[PDB]
Amino acid sequence: GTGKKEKSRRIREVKGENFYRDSKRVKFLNMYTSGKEIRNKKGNLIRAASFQDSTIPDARVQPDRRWFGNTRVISQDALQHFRSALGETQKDTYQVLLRRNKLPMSLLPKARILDTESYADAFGPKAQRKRPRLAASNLEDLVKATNEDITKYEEKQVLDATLGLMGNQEDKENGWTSAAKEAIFSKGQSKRIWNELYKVIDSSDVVIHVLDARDPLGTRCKSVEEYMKKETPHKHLIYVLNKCDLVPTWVAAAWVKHLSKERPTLAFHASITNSFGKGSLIQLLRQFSQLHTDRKQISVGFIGYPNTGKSSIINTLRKKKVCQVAPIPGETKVWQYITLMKRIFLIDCPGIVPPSSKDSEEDILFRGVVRVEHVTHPEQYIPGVLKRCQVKHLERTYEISGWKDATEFIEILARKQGRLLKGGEPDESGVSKQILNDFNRGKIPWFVLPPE
Ligand SMILES: Nc1nc2c(ncn2[C@@H]2O[C@H](COP(=O)(O)OP(=O)(O)O)[C@@H](O)[C@H]2O)c(=O)[nH]1
Ligand SMILES: [K+]
Ligand SMILES: [Mg+2]
Repeated sequence: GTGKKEKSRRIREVKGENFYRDSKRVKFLNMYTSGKEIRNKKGNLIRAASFQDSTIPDARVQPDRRWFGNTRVISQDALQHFRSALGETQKDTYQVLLRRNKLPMSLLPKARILDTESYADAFGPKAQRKRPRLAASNLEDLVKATNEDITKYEEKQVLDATLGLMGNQEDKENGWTSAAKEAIFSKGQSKRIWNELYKVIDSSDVVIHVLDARDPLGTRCKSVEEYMKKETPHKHLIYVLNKCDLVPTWVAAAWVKHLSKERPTLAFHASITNSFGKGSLIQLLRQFSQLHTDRKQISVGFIGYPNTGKSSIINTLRKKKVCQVAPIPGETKVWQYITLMKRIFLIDCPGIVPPSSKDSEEDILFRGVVRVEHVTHPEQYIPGVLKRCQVKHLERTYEISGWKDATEFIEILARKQGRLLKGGEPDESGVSKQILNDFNRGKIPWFVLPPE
């Protein structure tokens, strides 16, 4: 074994250097076990920990006439040309600027009443305002304006009375109070989850926003996209339409065409055995990899609503079960790094549900956000299923027919499936929960029509 000696190897070709590591590699790998201070038997500190010295530098600034000069200047023509060219370039989401760090990206009347007339002048013990500021031209125009305003106001009260006066006004009239919103519908909005989301975004060079094919606009998070455009514009955002196997092919094609106007969009079907769109996604990520040639590698973040298949997409890319997947929301709790290649990293993130007042509890329940078992009255959301699914699809799925409304549908399904309580009365809550779970998990086919 003379030829395997380190002296012989050095003839053929720091501390710890061998065949598998050179000095640079050894010095880099020693970082993970560094940062510890040195103590002796006497207690004296031979050396302090790295970045932990207690010495006091003499903080000084030397005088120089160059501190006061102009640091950056540009001509008018060059500034105008730069504005035009790069401002036109930015708006395209299919365009990417190379070496964006070294670019000069930072280069990119009603009168006030108060100044002439103060609050004291307008009203109070010391007021001096005695006549209207802008008096009417004459009496007839004033009466015409009053008549027009009264007509408009009466119309407005009639319009908003059909929602408020018949609603909230009568609600408190009888003393009735609507039941408080269930805490289940507020899930996905804890500060832990949003800290995870912001960490993932801050660490991601490219962010993949995952949308469900059946309901892409419903699962799309406008607030996060607006925040990324305003605050981290150098990151790239793309659309991946997951679960395209549930909808018809033409629906997916139309949705991809509609969404590609905003930003690059790929239709995807996440599966370990037989998938769709894996090669296209790999090609796009590779393209982004060559575009960021300066960086050691690029990191890719997956964000979206819960149960959109982010972990499933990562598993499809790895062709392995490297990420936990489950239909129940809240499966992924923290971010997770996956090494797709040496140049590309993937980050798994918990699903986020941006808070919106206009999103009713029924819509959130129908987007797969919440756990169905925790809903109080699952039957009350059953009619919604009836207005999102074709009758023939339900007849094929459950092998039943002849219902007039949701109550009869639930009763017939429960009797057919034998979901009977003690005494023979059907289990309405359990069957309703099963129907909601089946709607969410894709057993019942449904989709939203794409815009014309
Ligand atoms: N039919 C279908 N189901 C999917 C697809 N992707 C994910 N799922 C299902 O959605 C459930 C939850 O998805 P998951 O990967 O955990 O989404 P995540 O929470 O965002 O990571 C799983 O039980 C999957 O079986 C898909 O492309 N097609
Ligand atoms: K999940
Ligand atoms: Mg997941």
